[PDB]
Amino acid sequence: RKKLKAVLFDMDGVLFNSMPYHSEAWHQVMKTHGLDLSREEAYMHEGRTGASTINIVFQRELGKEATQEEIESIYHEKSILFNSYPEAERMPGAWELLQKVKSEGLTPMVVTGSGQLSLLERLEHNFPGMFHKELMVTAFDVKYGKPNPEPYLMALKKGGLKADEAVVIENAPLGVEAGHKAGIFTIAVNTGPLDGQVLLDAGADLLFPSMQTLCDSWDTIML
Amino acid sequence: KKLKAVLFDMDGVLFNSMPYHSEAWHQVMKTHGLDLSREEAYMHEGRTGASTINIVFQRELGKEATQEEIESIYHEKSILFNSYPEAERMPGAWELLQKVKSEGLTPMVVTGSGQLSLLERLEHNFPGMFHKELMVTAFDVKYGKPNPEPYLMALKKGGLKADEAVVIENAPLGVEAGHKAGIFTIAVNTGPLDGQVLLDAGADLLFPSMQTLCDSWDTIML
Amino acid sequence: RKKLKAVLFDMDGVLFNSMPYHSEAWHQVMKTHGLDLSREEAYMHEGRTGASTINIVFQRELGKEATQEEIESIYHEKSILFNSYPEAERMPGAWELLQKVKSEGLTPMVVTGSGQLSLLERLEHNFPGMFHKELMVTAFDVKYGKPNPEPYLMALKKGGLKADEAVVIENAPLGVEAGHKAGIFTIAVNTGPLDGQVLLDAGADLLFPSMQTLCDSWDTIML
Amino acid sequence: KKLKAVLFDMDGVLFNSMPYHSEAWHQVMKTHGLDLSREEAYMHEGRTGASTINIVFQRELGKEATQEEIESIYHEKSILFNSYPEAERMPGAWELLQKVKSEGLTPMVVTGSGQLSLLERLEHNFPGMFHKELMVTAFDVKYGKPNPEPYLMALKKGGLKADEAVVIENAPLGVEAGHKAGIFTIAVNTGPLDGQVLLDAGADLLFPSMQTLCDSWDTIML
Ligand SMILES: [Ca+2]
Ligand SMILES: [Ca+2]
Ligand SMILES: [Ca+2]
Ligand SMILES: [Ca+2]
Ligand SMILES: [Ca+2]
Ligand SMILES: [Ca+2]
Ligand SMILES: [Ca+2]
Ligand SMILES: [Ca+2]
Ligand SMILES: [Ca+2]
Ligand SMILES: [Ca+2]
Ligand SMILES: [Ca+2]
Ligand SMILES: [Ca+2]
Ligand SMILES: [Ca+2]
Ligand SMILES: [Ca+2]
Ligand SMILES: [Mg+2]
Ligand SMILES: [Mg+2]
Repeated sequence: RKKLKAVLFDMDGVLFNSMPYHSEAWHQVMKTHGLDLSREEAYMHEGRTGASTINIVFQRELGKEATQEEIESIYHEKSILFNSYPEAERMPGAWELLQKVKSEGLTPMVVTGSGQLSLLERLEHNFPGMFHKELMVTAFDVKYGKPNPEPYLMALKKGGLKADEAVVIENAPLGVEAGHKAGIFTIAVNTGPLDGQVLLDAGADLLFPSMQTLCDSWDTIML
Repeated sequence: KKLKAVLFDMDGVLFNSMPYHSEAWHQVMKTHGLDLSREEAYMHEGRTGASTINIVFQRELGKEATQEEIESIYHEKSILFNSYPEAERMPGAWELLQKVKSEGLTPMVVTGSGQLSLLERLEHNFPGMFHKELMVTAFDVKYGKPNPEPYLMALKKGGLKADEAVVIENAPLGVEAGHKAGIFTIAVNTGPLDGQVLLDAGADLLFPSMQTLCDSWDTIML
Repeated sequence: RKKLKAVLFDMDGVLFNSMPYHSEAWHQVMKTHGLDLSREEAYMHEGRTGASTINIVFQRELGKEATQEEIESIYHEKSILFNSYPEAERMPGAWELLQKVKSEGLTPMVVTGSGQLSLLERLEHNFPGMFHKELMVTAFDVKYGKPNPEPYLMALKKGGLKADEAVVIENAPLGVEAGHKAGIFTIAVNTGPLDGQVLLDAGADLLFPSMQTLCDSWDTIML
Repeated sequence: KKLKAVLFDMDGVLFNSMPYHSEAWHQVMKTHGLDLSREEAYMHEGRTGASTINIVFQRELGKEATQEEIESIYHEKSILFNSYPEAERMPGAWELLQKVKSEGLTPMVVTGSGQLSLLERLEHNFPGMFHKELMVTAFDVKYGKPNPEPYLMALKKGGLKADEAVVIENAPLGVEAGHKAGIFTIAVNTGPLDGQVLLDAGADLLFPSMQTLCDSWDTIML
């Protein structure tokens, strides 16, 4: 596009291959509490904040919301379990795509409702020189999280951008929904186990099978 | 069955009010230079007025509406809605309520509506059916559909567990709220959307109208 | 409707509760031949003639069509297995609905590509006085079968009817597709294990959960 | 990989001919008092001319077209199609073919088209790529897409099993034919339909264009 200034990347399943760990950790911590959240459902709910994920389960199974102390207790258990796995590595193609974006004079940004500190603290070491602190959105900015467009709208505000000056790179239907409802052109990369139809149904303007094929295709789609 | 209660949505289930709500949202947004189509208003059916306004601002302006903007637009919408000849009952709603009540079940209303003209007409339209203590309205909720909050609140007011209730809904966000509350949810497709959207939202059954639901009730509850 | 003259009923899963048997028999006969057709896939393919069902499997698994002698051999094995089960009983609500249709001066018809003779020979005993021989479509009329609209168009021709003078009652997505592509108002009854969305996606104008609820609702929908 | 061959559809994959086919079908049907929209012509992409004509007759007239009707309508459609400036290559098709050939794979064409002007331009557009003995056209088939017949015939002509080939298709009925042949099928969404329809038909991968497929080929074949 001719108007493009910024590329807004989600983190889990776009920059880091972290979803096998998040899905396993959510499934196991819920099971420890006698609550049912399958690994597949964890993928379906990918994009929600920790508080929202916990509340989905509490609301359907226990008929109430979690209290804040329950949210914090369960999230801390989930985070400990996530961190017990060998640390998540970069999605293949992410670094190469970021280099391309930057070389073209575009501003990369990260937009996530993650509170998984061990990942956030590794962004610079994994993608050196790509991201600016003042141009990032994390759990420490967000009140609602995806699928609310709030995090992407916050990224636009931080960047001094209009929606038509950005592209979102997302991999999960709730994350695509947030980008789309922010009015931003959204590219889905199907890096999980779900059908690509769910990404398109959520509003993705393009769909690719992987970050590496997006990288391979980037110059063509931006022409 | 351990069925004890039937939780009815109001707009498009008890009253034929959606042609009016969709028109009024479309028109008031148009007055403010914002594009909200009648079809889109149906897609948003279920949300509170404040949430509806915010979502349009988020997409079209890249920001949340201010509290002032929400109050002003909603005030205009309510005036316009009430300028139409008052909404009539959905055919079949009263017959179904008599059936439910005759079977010893407790009718409840669950809505994020704060439309006083409709809420204060419930008793006159469905005499003896509903009680303020057994209703959830805009005045009870923080989030509203599609959050299961209002249905969970109704369960609590009724002293119910989710497996003791059935929800009757007509809109995808409403079906989603009932389903995410863990409650068996029957969709009645009383609007212009494809029924697939109601099933996709988690409806356990789909009927084309309140009258066919009424006709079919004793069979499905066997 | 004010134009309605005829109601065109499918047989399997609408008049007879025969689909648990057809699906099991197809699955088992294919397994005997070292071919994969799941019970769920048998439901997905409900509506196809025997030759078509066999060819779906041969084409995807063996890279060719079945010969006619193979089709007849395998179909006869399937029919023997189907007939080894206690004979299929009426769908609850079918007889009551047919009585209603007839009392309203509508002409009931049967439209099926089934060659399962044991069911066809039982139609009169199960629904006495409802159907006319000259106003039926079976495997012995059809060249292609559902999802081709051919069988429903043949029913219209036999009945001296225009598409707008009939209603189809179907329960399977390929059968709904045939009715819809014949230009006929089609009511789906979800009497199997599939999602109702598949019936609606195929073109059904109404969807009910069972023959008994259709029966309960018939006078309302025809007003 | 035991990959040996790449089976290309023609219209909307090798040539940008679908704006012309859809317009010509729409117009010729209109001349005969039959409603076939341009969008519907895209939905039917893949079918042989005879099948396309029959389906419209079945829905609108309640009968099959006669052989005479099929021959007359098809004759008119072919004349109209060829009255447009001849269709150009899909960007990326030639580069992809060079890549495929360089990797030792056998290109094939699989189509129910009998459009001689396009079939007889294959060699001039893609020199050295294709051979008549390794093609399937309208002149080979009894049924055509979405029956897997044409893909199965291509496998046979190439001495292939289904696990030794990849199909490149752009239309839902074409994807369906490849998938029902048991062949890995890549959809390229080069028309106006939603990509969900291509995935619903059984595509294993979806790309937005022939050029992005070309760009991505070496990565997906790793
Ligand atoms: Ca993600
Ligand atoms: Ca949503
Ligand atoms: Ca999967
Ligand atoms: Ca789309
Ligand atoms: Ca409603
Ligand atoms: Ca509609
Ligand atoms: Ca369902
Ligand atoms: Ca059937
Ligand atoms: Ca079809
Ligand atoms: Ca099921
Ligand atoms: Ca429909
Ligand atoms: Ca094509
Ligand atoms: Ca389109
Ligand atoms: Ca798939
Ligand atoms: Mg949702
Ligand atoms: Mg098909």
